[PDB]
Amino acid sequence: FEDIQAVIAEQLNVDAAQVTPEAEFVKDLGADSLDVVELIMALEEKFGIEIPDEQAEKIVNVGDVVKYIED
Amino acid sequence: HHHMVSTLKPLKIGKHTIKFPIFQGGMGVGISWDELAGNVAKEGALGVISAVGTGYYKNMRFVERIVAKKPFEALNFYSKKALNEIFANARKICGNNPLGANILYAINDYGRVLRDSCEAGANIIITGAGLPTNMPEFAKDFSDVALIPIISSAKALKILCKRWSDRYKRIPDAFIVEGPLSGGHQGFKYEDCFKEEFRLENLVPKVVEASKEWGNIPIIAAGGIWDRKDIDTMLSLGASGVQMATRFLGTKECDAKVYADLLPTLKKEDILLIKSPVGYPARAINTGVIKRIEEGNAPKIACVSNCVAPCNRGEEAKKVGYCIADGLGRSYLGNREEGLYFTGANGYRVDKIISVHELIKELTEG
Ligand SMILES: Cc1cc2nc3c(=O)[nH]c(=O)nc-3n(C[C@H](O)[C@H](O)[C@H](O)COP(=O)(O)O)c2cc1C
Ligand SMILES: *P(=O)(O)OCC(C)(C)[C@H](O)C(=O)NCCC(=O)NCCS
Ligand code: SF4
Repeated sequence: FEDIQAVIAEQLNVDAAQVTPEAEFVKDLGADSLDVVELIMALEEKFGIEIPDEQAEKIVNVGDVVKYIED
Repeated sequence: HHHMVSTLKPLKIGKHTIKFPIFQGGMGVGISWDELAGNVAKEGALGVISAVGTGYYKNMRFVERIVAKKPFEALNFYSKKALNEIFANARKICGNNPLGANILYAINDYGRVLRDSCEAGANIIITGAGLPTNMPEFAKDFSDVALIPIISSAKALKILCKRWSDRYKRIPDAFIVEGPLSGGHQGFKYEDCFKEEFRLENLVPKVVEASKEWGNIPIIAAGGIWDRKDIDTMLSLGASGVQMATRFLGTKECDAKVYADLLPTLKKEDILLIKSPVGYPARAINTGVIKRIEEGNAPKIACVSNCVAPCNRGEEAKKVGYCIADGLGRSYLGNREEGLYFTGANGYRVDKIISVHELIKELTEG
């Protein structure tokens, strides 16, 4: 989780303390739609995964992303 | 005075060259079909066939199933047979001159329709109404087909290029930058469509600058471009070309003949920006279904054609009061009371309906 938090922090120019599994990228961390895509971009490299858009549209809070990396 | 040659230079996008750097923008449900697009391409510009709602062609001559006088589901709303026939009759007019197919990214069965368009013989595919990161997955068997996303930011350009290279080992053959004065769906949130920050003249240089970073992808400016004076303005700012639609909406060759009747009367204040089941703002005329909703006597919503994914099957149509598939199809059929009608912000400047030939000449002389 600490690695997910670090990419989310650096990408959105936001402290690791705000990146809580409840915090929503839309509302809490202050990201526009393309910030979201860049972020997905950075996560699927960092952890060598692919997140399809269909799967990706569903995630709004960092827990949703954390859980997807998990499985 | 005779017809004079163009100081505008021909435009290369894919393997295809068009004599004049002008796209005729795709216009959804029967506005830019075979007659319009074929004549525009015959005159040396890029004709663009709209692939949306082709089931309505010739009053649904080529559908297998009709429910409630509407094409049933995406298979019939996007009729391959109809699309094939539109392209064939367009090529009766233009021959082998390049043609685009315009496909909104938001549609259900997007990939199938992209493929359909390639098999119908499109040279170029143009796609807006979304961030089309998966345009190439269906084109993999059509190497000769050029792919053009519609964007509203340099940010979008960078994202698209990276995702395309990653997934498809391809980069777009060009980008259309569509500003907020365009017809149909806007690529900005309602609020942002008024700021000065987004005018087309401020966006084009930024997108051009960002595109150089990727081997100088051609940039085509769209939205509010009216005459040659505007064309040269956009080209001086770095655009490789322009895309226009309202002007061609004002031609006789336009496929939805009702517009030849409605634009000359259009007042500027009857052009509104409205909500849409597609989830973008849309610029429309204060007529048809829009007046019926104002009166409370608008048509029943019953999702038959299932045209776009973001609406969720009539849900957002009900939230906004109208079905865009029914409205646009009704307009092509000539229904003045229940049709939905679109226009660019310059629609009100239309007073004479002119031929495509005469329009292309006025834009290209000298
Ligand atoms: C009636 C009408 C229908 C349109 N439909 C579509 C469409 O289906 N797909 C699309 O990408 N753009 C659509 N647009 C946008 C045009 O293709 C074009 O990019 C834009 O209108 C250019 O601005 P102008 O009309 O001021 O020249 C439409 C525009 C008009 C006016
Ligand atoms: P975000 O996911 O809210 O942003 C969507 C964006 C702006 C990325 C998308 O590129 C867009 O809106 N493109 C414009 C498509 C268009 O201009 N027209 C369709 C004409 S009917
Ligand atoms: S209800 Fe929505 S999805 Fe169904 S045809 Fe109408 S606009 Fe399209």
